[PDB]
Amino acid sequence: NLTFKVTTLPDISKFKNAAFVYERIVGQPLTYVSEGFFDGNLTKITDTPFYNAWTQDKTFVYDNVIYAPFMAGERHGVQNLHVAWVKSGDDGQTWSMPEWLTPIHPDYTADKVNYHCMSMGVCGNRLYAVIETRYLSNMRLKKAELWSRPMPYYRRPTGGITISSGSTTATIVLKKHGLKVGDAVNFSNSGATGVSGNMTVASVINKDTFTVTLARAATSNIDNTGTTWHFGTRFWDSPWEITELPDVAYSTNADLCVTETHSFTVIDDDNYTFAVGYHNGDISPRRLGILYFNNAYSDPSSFTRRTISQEYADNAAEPCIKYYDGILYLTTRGTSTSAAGSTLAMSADLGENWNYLRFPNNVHHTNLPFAKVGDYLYIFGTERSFGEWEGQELDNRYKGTYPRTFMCKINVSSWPVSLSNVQWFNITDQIYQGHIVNSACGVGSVCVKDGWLYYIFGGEDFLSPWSIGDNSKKLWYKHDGHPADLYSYRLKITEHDFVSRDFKYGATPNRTLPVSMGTDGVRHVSAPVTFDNDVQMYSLTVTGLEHDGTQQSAVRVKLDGDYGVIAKNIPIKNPSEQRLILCGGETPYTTDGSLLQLYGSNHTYPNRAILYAPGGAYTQNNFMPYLDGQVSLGGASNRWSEVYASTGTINT
Amino acid sequence: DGRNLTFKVTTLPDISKFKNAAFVYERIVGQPLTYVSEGFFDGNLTKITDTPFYNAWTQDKTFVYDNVIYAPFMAGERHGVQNLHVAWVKSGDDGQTWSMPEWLTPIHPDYTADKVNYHCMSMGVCGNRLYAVIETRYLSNMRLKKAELWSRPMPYYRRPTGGITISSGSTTATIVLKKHGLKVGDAVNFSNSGATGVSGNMTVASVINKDTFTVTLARAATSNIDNTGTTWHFGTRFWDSPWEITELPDVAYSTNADLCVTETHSFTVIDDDNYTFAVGYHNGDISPRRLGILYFNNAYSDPSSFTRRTISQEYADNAAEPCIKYYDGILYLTTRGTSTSAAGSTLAMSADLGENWNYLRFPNNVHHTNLPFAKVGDYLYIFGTERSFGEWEGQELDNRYKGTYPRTFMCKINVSSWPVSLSNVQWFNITDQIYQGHIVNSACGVGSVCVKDGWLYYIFGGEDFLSPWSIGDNSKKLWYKHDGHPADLYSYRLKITEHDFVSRDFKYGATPNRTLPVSMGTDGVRHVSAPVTFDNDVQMYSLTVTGLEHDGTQQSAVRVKLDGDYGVIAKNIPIKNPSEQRLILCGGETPYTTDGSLLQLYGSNHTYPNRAILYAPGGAYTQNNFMPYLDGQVSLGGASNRWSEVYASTGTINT
Amino acid sequence: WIIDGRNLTFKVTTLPDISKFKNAAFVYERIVGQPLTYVSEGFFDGNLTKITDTPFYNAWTQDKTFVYDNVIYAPFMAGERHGVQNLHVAWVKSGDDGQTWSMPEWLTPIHPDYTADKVNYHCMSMGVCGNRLYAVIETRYLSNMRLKKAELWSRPMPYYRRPTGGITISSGSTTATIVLKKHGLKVGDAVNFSNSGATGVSGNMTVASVINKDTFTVTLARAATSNIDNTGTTWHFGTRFWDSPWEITELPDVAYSTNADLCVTETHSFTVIDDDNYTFAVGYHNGDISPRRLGILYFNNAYSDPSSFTRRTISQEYADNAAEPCIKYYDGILYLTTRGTSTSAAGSTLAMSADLGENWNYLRFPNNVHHTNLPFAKVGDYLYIFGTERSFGEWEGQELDNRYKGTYPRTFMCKINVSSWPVSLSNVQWFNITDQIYQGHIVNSACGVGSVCVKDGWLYYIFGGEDFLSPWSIGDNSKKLWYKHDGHPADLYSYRLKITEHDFVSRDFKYGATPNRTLPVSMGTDGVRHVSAPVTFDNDVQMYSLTVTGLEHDGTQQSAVRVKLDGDYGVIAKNIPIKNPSEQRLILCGGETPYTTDGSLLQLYGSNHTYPNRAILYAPGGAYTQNNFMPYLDGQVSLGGASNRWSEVYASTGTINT
Ligand SMILES: CC(=O)N[C@H]1[C@H]([C@H](O)[C@H](O)CO)O[C@@](OC[C@@H](O)[C@@H](O)[C@@H]2O[C@](O)(C(=O)O)C[C@H](O)[C@H]2NC(C)=O)(C(=O)O)C[C@@H]1O
Ligand SMILES: CC(=O)N[C@H]1[C@H]([C@H](O)[C@H](O)CO)O[C@@](OC[C@@H](O)[C@@H](O)[C@@H]2O[C@](O)(C(=O)O)C[C@H](O)[C@H]2NC(C)=O)(C(=O)O)C[C@@H]1O
Ligand code: NA
Repeated sequence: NLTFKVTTLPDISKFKNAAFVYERIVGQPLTYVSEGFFDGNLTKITDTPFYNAWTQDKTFVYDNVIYAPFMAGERHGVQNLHVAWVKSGDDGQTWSMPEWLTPIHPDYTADKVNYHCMSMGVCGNRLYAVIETRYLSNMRLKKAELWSRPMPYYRRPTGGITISSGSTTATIVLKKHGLKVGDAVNFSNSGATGVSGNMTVASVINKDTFTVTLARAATSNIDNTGTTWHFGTRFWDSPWEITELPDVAYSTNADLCVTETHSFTVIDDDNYTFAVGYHNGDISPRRLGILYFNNAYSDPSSFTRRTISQEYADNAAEPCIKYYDGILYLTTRGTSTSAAGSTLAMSADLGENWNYLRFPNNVHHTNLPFAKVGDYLYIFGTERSFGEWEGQELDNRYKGTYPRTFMCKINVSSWPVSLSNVQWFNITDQIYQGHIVNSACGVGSVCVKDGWLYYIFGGEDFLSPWSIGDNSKKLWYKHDGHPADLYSYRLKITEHDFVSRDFKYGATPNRTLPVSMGTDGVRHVSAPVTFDNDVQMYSLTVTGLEHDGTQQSAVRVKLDGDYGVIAKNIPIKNPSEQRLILCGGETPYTTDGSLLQLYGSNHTYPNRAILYAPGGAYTQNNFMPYLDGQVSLGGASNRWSEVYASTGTINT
Repeated sequence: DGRNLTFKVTTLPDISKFKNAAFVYERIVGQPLTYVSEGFFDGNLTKITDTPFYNAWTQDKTFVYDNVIYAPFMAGERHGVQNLHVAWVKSGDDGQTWSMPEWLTPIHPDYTADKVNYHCMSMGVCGNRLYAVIETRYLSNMRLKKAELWSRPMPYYRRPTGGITISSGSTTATIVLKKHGLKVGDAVNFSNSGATGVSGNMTVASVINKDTFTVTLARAATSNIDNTGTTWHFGTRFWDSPWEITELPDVAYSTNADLCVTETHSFTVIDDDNYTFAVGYHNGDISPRRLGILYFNNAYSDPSSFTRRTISQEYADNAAEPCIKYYDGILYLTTRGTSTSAAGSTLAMSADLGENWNYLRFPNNVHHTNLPFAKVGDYLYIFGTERSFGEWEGQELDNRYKGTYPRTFMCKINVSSWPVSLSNVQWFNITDQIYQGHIVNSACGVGSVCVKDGWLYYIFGGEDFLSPWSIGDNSKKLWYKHDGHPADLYSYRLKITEHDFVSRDFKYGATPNRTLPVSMGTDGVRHVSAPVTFDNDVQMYSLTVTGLEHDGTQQSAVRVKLDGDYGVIAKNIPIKNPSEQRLILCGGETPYTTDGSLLQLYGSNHTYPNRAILYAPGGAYTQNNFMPYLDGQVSLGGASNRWSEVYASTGTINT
Repeated sequence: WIIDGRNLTFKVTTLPDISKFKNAAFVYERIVGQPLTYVSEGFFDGNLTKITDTPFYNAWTQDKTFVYDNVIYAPFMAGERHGVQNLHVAWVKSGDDGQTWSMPEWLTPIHPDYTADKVNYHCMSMGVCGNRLYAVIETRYLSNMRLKKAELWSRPMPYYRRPTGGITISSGSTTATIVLKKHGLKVGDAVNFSNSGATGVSGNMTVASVINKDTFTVTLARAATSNIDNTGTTWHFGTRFWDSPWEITELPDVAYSTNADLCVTETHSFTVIDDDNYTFAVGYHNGDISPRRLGILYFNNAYSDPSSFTRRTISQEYADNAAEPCIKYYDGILYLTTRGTSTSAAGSTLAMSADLGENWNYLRFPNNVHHTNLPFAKVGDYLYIFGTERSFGEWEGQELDNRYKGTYPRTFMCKINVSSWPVSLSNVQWFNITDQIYQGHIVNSACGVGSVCVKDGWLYYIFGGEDFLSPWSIGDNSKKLWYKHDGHPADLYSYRLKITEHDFVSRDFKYGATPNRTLPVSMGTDGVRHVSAPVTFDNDVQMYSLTVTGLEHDGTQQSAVRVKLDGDYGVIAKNIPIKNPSEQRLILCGGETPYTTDGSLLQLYGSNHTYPNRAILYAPGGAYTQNNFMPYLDGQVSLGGASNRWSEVYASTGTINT
């Protein structure tokens, strides 16, 4: 590669392996790369009409799978919002459908709050997340809870299962299991009678040992020494451990206030020591630092606030934090174009004391997620709209623009003397749509899997949400919905001593609603599906016919609600026909079955009802007029032929 | 590495073994064409629709507006207007990815009664309004019954300062908004106006001038209002605005060759502020042909007023489907040639809005394709596609009824001065498409060109080798049978200026989630987050109707509604045990009386055919008079089904 | 890239940074004594595409791929595990030279006796002969995967012709004779005609008789009234593949047996020897009973005699520890490769026969190639042969299986000159051309088990790979439900390799469309998504509300709108309310809303209602019964009650019948 300084940007697309240093704003050089300069490329990873944004700062890799958690909503607020993730099982080439991790808050309507999250990661084989409850009205933090589950994982251990005759307690040795009482697990081929299939953790003895309860007592002494068996957690069946974090909430007291929790890093995996970033950007003087948890497994409510110096917390927010080899690294977001901005900091004593390096030129509006690879920090940020990156530049909103994403690479083999000469590289450009002031661009997160690093972050497209227009309600299903979606910049960070794993995708996408063309020539959908909105269809047959050909005897339509309504719309063609016909046979004719016809108010004879039952109409129970002494049985032109009763005297 | 140089070869080499090279080759003696390797042009092809409809004919409707690229086309089933919608797909990312089709016209309201439907090859934007010539054509023979100019305000956003005034006691608010393009009745939206009563969704009440309109307040102002100094937000509501629809006199088939119109095609603006524009047209039905433009001097104030301006007969003979574009006082035009054995496509220009033309015939009888183009700097970039392989060259015969790889071509004509001749025109084969082969018709080409910033787009048709089986089991041309129709759209995106920015490109690795947006819920089930209408028969294993919305609000009333003149809920003949056939309606959760009252209607196949039985442990009641339908014929009880006792206010039966 | 290797090969001590090279290859001994070659981008003009993406366990193209009338077919099985539970034989297809691939189409239904007999279908041998599709459709036990029986299934291929002349009818006859060369049709096959120029020969018809290879008849709806001969008329013909019954023929003794000479473990691979005479071969082996047998089933004329075949085996030396032959016939020579079944015994062998499988010449691959079939095609003088290890590091001879953790198994290709048949394969050069993923949470791997086909200047190795998303069989999904979580990670890939000069401008495109074939959606002028195909949901559906419209695409509105229920009986029921259980009831309405001002109503109250289990009929226009109306029990049910007296009773006779 080669880098040189230009007075004007050249035709960048013509070149390879080149980068151009250019001062768009005088005195603020940035470097613009051509293709081939870095071995990195951008992939779009969500494409839904929700406002999908804010991976900050939650990405992680676990058991070969890359997780990109984010929030799927409709605006910069918690209206209709789920904390969610998408995942990649192919090193970031393709990404799954969004999965909601939080439900809509149970008190959404009553208390006008909903969930939110910017801090999530894995520690000691458990997922941890700071799930915040925020007000719909003003986005203030009402309270915050640490949520945890055992991660989804698989083990193939040998031995370690013992049960005494007469006991219902089975003891299971499983190193660093990370389980808690009540967690859901599964066993196969255990070689220990009664320890099989789906079970629940009954007790935890130590880091490597737990118990489960058998349905019935063992009738011999059991020890599966020598037997190789299979174990899996059941993440989706395990109750979340939910622990309120005291004083983590909005407050008008500057020393209590928390604006956001953000970022997560493990200090000691086996002892559940980790840190969560936080700041107060609501009440001066600001505070920014970490919440340090000495042992989140045994004491999930116990943490201490460890802050950075005031002059680096001023005009700052949203620390990204990562621990490596005894050193905790931190970057901040600057909150003003006209004040000193983002800072890089490190601590060798778990946040009690820091060394600081300010980035020059008031880096602002972006968090700066990063990873350490070898001797370098790879640090990324994205401006919200074109031309806002440079210090002192004004916001550029309300028109469509191409915001720049930047990366720098800082050698920390020893702590740098200064970042005055930092070289930011513009590595990709995104789109800011422009018809609302808010931008989803950036607000990202960095993770690493083997020889690839991922900066996973937001960008938009030029299709308007029409908030100003016919969609002030921000309905995602109207027109093009919201243009905020996620992208992944995947950068090579080590030698790739293997032949390519890459592929082009040429398949029919078939996970969201899996369709196969049947031998009947019709599309079959092979998953249960719930439609959250109004559905119309040309005709409906309810089949009771499953995949393997089993035909149910009872075919069912069920209605929820306080009451169910099956009704007949006013006809468009011939309103005088209006009626609902319920049929015991295949067609609405008495040769095929009994029928009940309920006529509507538009019918020629409005609101009549007629029962047709050639085989006889029967009532199992007493049959009466609703009101006493008012309703006739038969009529003057509709006399029953004869009345049959056990007594021939009418009771008056 | 050919260093962007060109070679003349006796036979085509292994083109995939080179970059930045082009090869001049005469497949047909005397008719050289140039074949490019990767890299010769900074251009690439993207497939932009993938639906089982017959999706074809962007000609000549594409446009770019407020950063979005629009590719209008027709989605139907054949070369005809059966089942067809005028539609578009759009790109919000410079042509990398494209939206679901949106239908712009409904099926014609008189489709069945009058046997006609809509059609469009002319659409564009003038003065912040969408304009289209929406044709009504006969299903039987495709003849043009009538044509209408349709317009709406474009979807757009503004952020103005000041300009809203209201006098005390008035219900009229006056809105200054430059070049608004609105008409009375158009739908708009306001936010943060700083003017009481001017807020949310409103309708244009009157238009005062090009820069000023009014809206009507729900109640009279109680003071003089002027939002001077206030910055506010404005948006049109395109989809809520009525179309203005204007019949175009004599734009229809006619046996009079001076009236007859075969097709309207292409659109270009001459003056945006004064709504002056032209639409291409030709008569290819009645000799002598006519070809030229419909010129509208002011389509805003007088949408029905236009004049015909034709090219000369010499160049109208054997021609059709003019593409027209206006730049800096000059109207440029290309034609489609209609015969392999007569002089073909012509390039022309007019400095007087079509009253006179300067002509340049392309050599070698270019035919069967329209030639859409754009001017960029001193050059016209002109594109065309053969319908099937080997048809491009003059005098070549049609090559249908087998699968082939038709070539797409581009030429680049320097018009800094008008050329002396096109005899030396260099056509570059820039991409190859597929013609499927099992029907004579081809959707290849029939395209359109538009430009956004440093990219030009040729958006056009191609097929694939999957048969529609029109000869086979699908002569009805049902799109949902087998693979439907192979016609879909493609976009060739070509760099046409310096790109002084880092790449905006990305690879698409997302789960596509716009057509039926699905998320996996915390319940472990797929949730679909949009209303959906199924236009065909649906079957399902079981159904629960929930009344449960996204935010968790649960409706008290859960509803199943049936349209039609009458609604039928019926029980098919059982496959396993026909003698059980019955429908059970239940007031509780299961069909047992411990859970609720039940009505069972037995079918004709039941062991006890055609019985009805009502189960109501809490009592069965009728609010109204309850009678036999026939008089004197129906029994109440029976000899072995006696009521225990009868209770009535009078003990005398009325005979 | 930094270094242009200029298509040269380096011998290296350890693999370098391969992604920094183009046009380069590296010979490396991961295992000492077993060199393999690793390629950078550009070394071969070949690239990988993912071609299925569904949550089923989609695997085993082996060895069924083929190209017909410009379309590439990739048949496979869509199921849930290494077994036939819930499984369909299926295919996906490409109409654009392998760039994009269709939704799966099920070719076999679930076996009609799946529940009663506990068996289901399976297939590893399929192809085209004489314009018909042929497949050996196996019936296997769910419990142990043994082969119960096997059937030869065939249909005419979907095809189109544009002939001239050839249709004759005698006056007075209802038989039309159709000349169509090598039609491949059988009696009962479904066809379609257009523009025949022969009265009565039009539209959808059925084959009535077959006269010879080039001639068949159809029956007219009425007798011709003149002598008809459409000589000089150009017309149109299509088969109707999907409307033609399958010809299904049992293959005697192709089944599990404890007799080593009858036992068939699998039928596998297909190749045509003579298209016009319907001579073809199907591979097979017995790997269940020692001594093993491996070879071909040779069908001399499958059209006239689909049940007639002979077994032709390779020598015991090369059948031992072997399975799953891939077989291909070219220019009078039949080539065969085997799968090796042990890492610690001599493995895959390449063989050729000049006499249709009676005698073979053999070449053992060195180093115990095992666990993979080796599909191939011949291009010029060379066989291009492909295989994939099941998990990383299993390829080399003697290496142990490496399961139960996620890994990146290697795919390999070699190129063997068979015009000059080698003396030995000792110096075979295997190239690692792409790497797949083995997910790791179950022992079984879908990687490989592939098939090779060719279209013009491109060769396709179409085969399996996984991804790292677990199926949770150990976890909450031991039932292997595809619709739970991410379903199964097994899906198909196509490695498309340039094999001739490409003397044309690129046909390639990037895909940037909204995928819209599975459930075709358009945004309507009503601002709602419309789905433009019939759809059947095989699982439970919930929806917020439902309107049944009777309104079709062209705007035609049905007078009768229909909801129908299958089953023995249909149930429409009211669940227990979550908000206010005391309201529980179902309201059936003749008008649009549940109020008597809009229509008659029948209200059925639930057991949780304030007044449990009542039924009330509201009929302001009068309630009528056409038929006799009676209590179900005799002498037990009252008509009216003490506080619910009818005003007056009207009957033709005033005496109650007791
Ligand atoms: C991946 C998977 O499905 N694993 C399951 C496993 C498999 O079905 C496998 O084929 C057998 O290892 O079976 C598991 O259940 C074993 C269980 O069915 C029997 O061992 C069973 O176990 C008892 O429940 C018990 O241990 O209390 C009692 C019972 O008498 C006994 N039945 C028989 C015939 O032995 C397993 O291996 O644990 C469950 C896995 O989910
Ligand atoms: C692709 C396709 O739809 N092909 C059909 C084809 C075309 O509709 C077109 O009409 C070409 O002829 O029509 C086919 O049917 C035409 C047939 O209905 C008429 O020829 C009709 O048929 C007779 O009844 C008959 O042959 O028995 C005789 C009768 O006089 C005649 N009626 C008229 C008005 O011509 C075809 O060409 O076969 C069917 C194709 O599916
Ligand atoms: Na097309």
